[PDB]
Amino acid sequence: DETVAEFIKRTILKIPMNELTTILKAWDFLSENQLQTVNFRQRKESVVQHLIHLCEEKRASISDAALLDIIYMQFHQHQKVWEVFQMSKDLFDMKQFKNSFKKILQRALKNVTVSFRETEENAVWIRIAWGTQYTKPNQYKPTYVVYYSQTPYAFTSSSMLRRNTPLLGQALTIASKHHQIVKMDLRSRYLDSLKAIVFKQYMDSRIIHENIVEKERVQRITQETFGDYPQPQLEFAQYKLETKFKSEPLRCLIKFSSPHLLEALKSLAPAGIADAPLSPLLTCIPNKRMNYFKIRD
Amino acid sequence: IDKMVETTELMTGNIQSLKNKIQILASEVEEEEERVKQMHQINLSLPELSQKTLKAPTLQKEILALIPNQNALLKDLDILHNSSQMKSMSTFIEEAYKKLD
Amino acid sequence: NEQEALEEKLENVKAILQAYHFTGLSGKLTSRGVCVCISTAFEGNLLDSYFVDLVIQKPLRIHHHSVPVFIPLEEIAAKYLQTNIQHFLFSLCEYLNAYSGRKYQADRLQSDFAALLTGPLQRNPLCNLLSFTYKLDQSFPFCARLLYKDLTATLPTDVTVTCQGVEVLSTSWEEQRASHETLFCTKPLHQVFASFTR
Amino acid sequence: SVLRPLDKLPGLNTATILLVGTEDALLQQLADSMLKEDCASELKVHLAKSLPLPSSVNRPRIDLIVFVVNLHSKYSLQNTEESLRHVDASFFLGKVCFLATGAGRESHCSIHRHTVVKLAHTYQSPLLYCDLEVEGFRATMAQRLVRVLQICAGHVPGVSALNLLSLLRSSE
Amino acid sequence: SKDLKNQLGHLESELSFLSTLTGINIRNHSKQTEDLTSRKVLQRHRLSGNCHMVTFQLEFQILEIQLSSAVTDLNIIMEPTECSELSEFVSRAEERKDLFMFFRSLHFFVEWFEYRKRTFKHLKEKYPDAVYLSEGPSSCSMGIRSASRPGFELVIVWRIQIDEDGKVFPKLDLLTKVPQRALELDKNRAIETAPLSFRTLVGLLGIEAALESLIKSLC
Amino acid sequence: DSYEFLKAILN
Amino acid sequence: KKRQRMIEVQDELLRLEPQLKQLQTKYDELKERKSSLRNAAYFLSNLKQLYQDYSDVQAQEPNVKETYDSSSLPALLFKARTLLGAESHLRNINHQLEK
DNA sequence: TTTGGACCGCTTTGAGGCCTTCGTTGGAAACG
DNA sequence: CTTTCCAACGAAGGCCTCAAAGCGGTCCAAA
Repeated sequence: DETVAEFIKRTILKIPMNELTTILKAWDFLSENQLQTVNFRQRKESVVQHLIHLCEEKRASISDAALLDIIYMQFHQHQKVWEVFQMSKDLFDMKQFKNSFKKILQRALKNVTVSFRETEENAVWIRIAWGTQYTKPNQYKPTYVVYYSQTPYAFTSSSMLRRNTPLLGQALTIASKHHQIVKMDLRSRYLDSLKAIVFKQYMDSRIIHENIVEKERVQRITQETFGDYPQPQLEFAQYKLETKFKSEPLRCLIKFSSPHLLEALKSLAPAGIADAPLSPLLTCIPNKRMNYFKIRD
Repeated sequence: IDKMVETTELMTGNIQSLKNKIQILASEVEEEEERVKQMHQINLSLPELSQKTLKAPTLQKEILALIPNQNALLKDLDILHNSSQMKSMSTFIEEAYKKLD
Repeated sequence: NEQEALEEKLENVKAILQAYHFTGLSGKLTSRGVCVCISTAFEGNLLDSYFVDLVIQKPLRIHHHSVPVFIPLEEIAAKYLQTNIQHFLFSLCEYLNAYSGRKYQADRLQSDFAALLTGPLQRNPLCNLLSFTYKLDQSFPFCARLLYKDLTATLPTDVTVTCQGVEVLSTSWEEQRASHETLFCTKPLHQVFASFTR
Repeated sequence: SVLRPLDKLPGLNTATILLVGTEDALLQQLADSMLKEDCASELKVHLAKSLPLPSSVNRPRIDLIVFVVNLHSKYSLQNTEESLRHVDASFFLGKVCFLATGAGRESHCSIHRHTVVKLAHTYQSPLLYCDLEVEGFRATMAQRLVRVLQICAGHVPGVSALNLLSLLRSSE
Repeated sequence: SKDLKNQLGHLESELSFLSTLTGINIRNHSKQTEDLTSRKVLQRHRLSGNCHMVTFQLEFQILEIQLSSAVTDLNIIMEPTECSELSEFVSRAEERKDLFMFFRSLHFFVEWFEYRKRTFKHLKEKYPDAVYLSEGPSSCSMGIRSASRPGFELVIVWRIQIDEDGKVFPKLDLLTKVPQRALELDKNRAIETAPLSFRTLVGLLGIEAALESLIKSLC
Repeated sequence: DSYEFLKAILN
Repeated sequence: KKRQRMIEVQDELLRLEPQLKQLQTKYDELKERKSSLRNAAYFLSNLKQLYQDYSDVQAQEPNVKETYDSSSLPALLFKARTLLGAESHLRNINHQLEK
């Protein structure tokens, strides 16, 4: 098929050529001799044309291309925004789970391009390409869902899932043999930090400093609140507030943007910008496992 | 749709039946437990997971069937029972561990 | 004198602390709580130990822990974390010990007795369900499925072994089938495997 | 606790300086530039965030007061005028000085320099402009502060604090 | 030495807190270490300890290999008591060479034992005339007999057993010393199903309430 | 309860 | 619109599916409790009647001998199973206390 | 004087910023 | 009561830049 061929070509173009070999070592769809027939020192057009030749010599399909896309996503895992779904209310099996999920998504409207790829730490990665009742599913607007066996949490990349969100949720909860499924308001791009947060897996004596008690108290409070461990790499925060003025409630809306949050916030108190004890709205980001906040008096 | 709008429509109805069912049963058991409060008092401890009442408690009744002259064993154990020496031994032991508590 | 006596007392209490670590569980009291260390072992084989942080304040909270998430504790937390904390810790110790024993049996099988195995075993993170296939040498194929639905124990309650593609022809074959059934239902996995293979 | 220049007695050829501000790192670097070289008289450096100064029975004489102000933030200003209410007027007779940082970068100057100029002219106190970030400018300000300390401390015979105030006075 | 004494006291308080958290007090600990490389190291830890009512001694030699650990061997001594099943369970665990399950089982066994003894003392205190100490509060069975009529007696036997995996469970059974005179009197003959029925009653409403109702029926 | 026991032993 | 209808019907089905289970198990356990407590009331009343009848007859004739059958044999052997073990433990306790 | 080595040159190209397009409920407006 | 469009605007694909490194030319060390 030409569609799968151009899909594989686009995925390869997305892959940096410096690691394409690793991709093959992770893809393993093509024989190692075919890999040896291609040198990676030559031009990008030449290498992609040779890869097209190699995949056309074998039988190119959708499952192998989807697996390649999945493994590319694994190696990058930095180009999408992730949200977290919680299931609630004990026997598991991979094969029957896959069968049930596939059956539900086929029953969704008529068809959908679904691909599975088991990963270490029970990380089943699922690539889903949506399609309507009268069109083949599109491979240019995919979505990714990460499931952990026998766990109450799942991860989803929401690029176009706002079209049909309840369908994916009900399919996931029926496949997970769980009744209640909810979406917590927590959204971020560093997927590994989300993993850590959801599971909680994280001299010149002539100078006479004055107010040194204030400095030692503020540094101690900051250390006790944050800790010596490297804080999870979180990148976006937003609070929507509506509280009485006390100085008709004022409605406020703040967004914190930072390439490395929880560290500038860690340095605010030592820099003297904020008080020694920070407000609970900022000291419970890893504690409350909350990202979007609404508080009222 | 049909299958779905069939399969659920009965079960919820079943629910309703069971609902009133249990309600009636609840009322029943209520009055009935009041009856067992006529003489027994109203009132830590840890109950089992329905494992206490599973093994056979009277296996010994079978074991004694394997001993010879079971009736003669009863008779000789009775003629030993009336001996006051072992009664004195038992009461002496009782008195000995009475101060232990 | 006084320093020598203090040093002797310190080394005695340190030895007692080491002994406490070597049995049951461990706990190191800190400012914000106790980073309680739970120890795991099975059949005299030391296994990986975990730890969980505590908060001594009345709103009992777990701000940090190392126990894997697929072990259910939040329900057990609502059960006995607020009341009867001792039973809470004993139950979680039992559950972690059972999980560690199951994982040790599984990876011991994977590493050692893979010689007579004909395919990879499908295992859940909690290892409540096990499914695998094995060939024993006459040569007989089998496929076994074990249900460790009783989470507090390391022994399965229901095991089923069968084969597809071969019609029953030898009563002896069904005899080894039943023998293996009893072996899984009663005795540990690698133990019975080494028992019949040798 | 209102600070007084005439509370205790100083040490034998001893001089002391006080730096009050918000940026602790800048104060530490400035004190490092202060003590890069030591003159004949021994030098003591004190750093604080606000006034009144924390109580200490072992406090020596504080012969010089220097307030660092950043035009990058109004918070440093509010700090300066709140701290200014815990010192007697006698310090204002040449024992007080204002050092503005970042004035060169007019784009980064949050508050307008006219405000701090008016503030300094109101109290008739010396006003100095420097950039602590630049090592050369910081060093130059370092010998500047060391030598103004030498002048105000009375180490050199002939002038006093009011004399240097009449020297450093602005026309308007 | 004052700071060292304060630190030692704080550590002792922490150790006492952990001992309460485990219910076991280890009296002594002696450590020895040898290295036998072809890096195998053998460590021997002698320790005497005690649970609330029980005292025990045990030594074990363990092996560590450059990154696995396994106990080479162990010996362990109990004290002589009526509950000989404890000794055989100790032996079985000794072949199993398992420590954590052993200690949890011992604590559970003592926790059930303390419960049993306290309940026996409470019931004896409640009615001291219809309650007879056949062997003591720390025994396995109790017997209720009417002083006026010694023909009837009812014995409740309580025995704590250990599952092979290490699980612990109590068991309670009844038996009646009943003359056939009373059996001839009433033809209802419900004593045949008495054990199962009483077990169900206890499961429904506990042990202490069951015995209280039973002795109330004897008024 | 657990809190009262923990406080009674902590003292 | 049929796809939305799919959404609501599947949601209703998945919501109602668990609701059956807890009601079923509650009904079963309450029925078992009722049967058990009725049986237990019957047995306690019957044994109380046996006790009252035997007490009355014993007050009528206490001097008559009371024979027993094998049903009461094993527990009686329990008080015949005296091997000094309890008394030996008592002696050890006394020796510990004497210090 | 010839040959190899290392410098700087050049082109190639990988990644981030950013504009624009696609999708769009949600409300408004026309209506079988 | 229903349908379609404008709007609110969100979002992601695509354009565009440059900082990076490999290849190539040239000077200088060595034979």
